[PDB]
Amino acid sequence: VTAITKVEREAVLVCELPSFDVTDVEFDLFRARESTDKPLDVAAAIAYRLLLGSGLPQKFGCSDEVLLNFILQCRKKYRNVPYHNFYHVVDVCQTIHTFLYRGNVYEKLTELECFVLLITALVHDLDHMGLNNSFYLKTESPLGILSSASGNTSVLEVHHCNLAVEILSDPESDVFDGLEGAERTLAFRSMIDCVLATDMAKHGSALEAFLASAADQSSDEAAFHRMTMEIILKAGDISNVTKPFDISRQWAMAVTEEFYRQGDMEKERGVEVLPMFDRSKNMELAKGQIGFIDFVAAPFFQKIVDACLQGMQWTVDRIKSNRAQWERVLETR
Ligand SMILES: COc1ccc(C2=NN(C3CCCCCC3)C(=O)C2(C)C)cc1OCCCCOc1ccc(-c2nnn[nH]2)cc1
Ligand SMILES: [Mg+2]
Ligand SMILES: [Zn+2]
Repeated sequence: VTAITKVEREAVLVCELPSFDVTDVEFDLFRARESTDKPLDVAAAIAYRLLLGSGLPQKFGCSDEVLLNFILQCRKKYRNVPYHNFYHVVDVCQTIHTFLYRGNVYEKLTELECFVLLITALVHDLDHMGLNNSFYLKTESPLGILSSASGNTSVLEVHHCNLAVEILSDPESDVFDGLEGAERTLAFRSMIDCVLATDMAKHGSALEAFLASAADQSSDEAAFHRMTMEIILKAGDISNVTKPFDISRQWAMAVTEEFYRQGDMEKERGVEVLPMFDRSKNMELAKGQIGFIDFVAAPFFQKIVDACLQGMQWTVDRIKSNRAQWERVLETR
């Protein structure tokens, strides 16, 4: 429940981000982290600039100070893990900004829905420990038992939602405190629906529902809006392969190390270790990126672009050039 101090706020406000354009599709968060000995302050400043530059917080009665308090309460609940840390959720926030404003998806949503999506990026992985839903269920960890007894197998996504509600229950960090009645309800419900939809076990069914709503000129409007928000948070979450090859590769190194640490702990517990979680298989980075592109990311981006989101064509183009580059790594090995 512990309030953000003036000194914590000042450490973010001093960062000027010289030579960076946080609105650009080629923005490099790894270069921003290396540019300073306070990468946590720079990351918080990127999020702050993105939210104020949208012009949205101003319109919904969220002060500069409440916005920065929210950003810093989110930052305190991320852990020192290789991939699911504060840098991932700031990356997802920046990426969604590009999808809304460079890919023109803002045209499909209200200003409130655009504001909720940028805020939801920063809560969507709160208190991730670098272990996936499967780890908690296979090991019968206490959180796994609660999820099973409770009837919801989205172990981590329900936990993230719980900590988001906690942050927003204090007016000093409630970016939605300017709303009342149906607008306040829509902000909380849409945020929660979006976080729950990031569970990759629901990937196929969430994509098929969005594609069927987009094809139907008589789809319920409220339902189309909600599904568009869910698909944009999902797109940000699997956007690593849509970036400049070097940025893409650094993300792939970070996620591989997190997977390998999970596999190490599964060996110690004596439970099943999948091949891509096992250090001993020594599986090549190139073959793993090509597989992720072919079976997950290329069909996802191509289908949503063709169905509805024409302005995001650059994502399909960049996945194509990244696949070709991984093929040159194999051809020359
Ligand atoms: C920068 O890179 C990556 C970024 C994110 C991921 C993820 N991955 N996951 C998945 C975990 C388990 C796999 C299932 C999906 C979800 C996440 O939750 C997340 C964390 C989204 C992964 C990144 O690197 C990828 C490494 C090899 C993956 O390789 C493959 C191959 C083949 C098929 C495949 N074949 N047939 N059907 N699927 C899938 C994946
Ligand atoms: Mg997640
Ligand atoms: Zn995520």
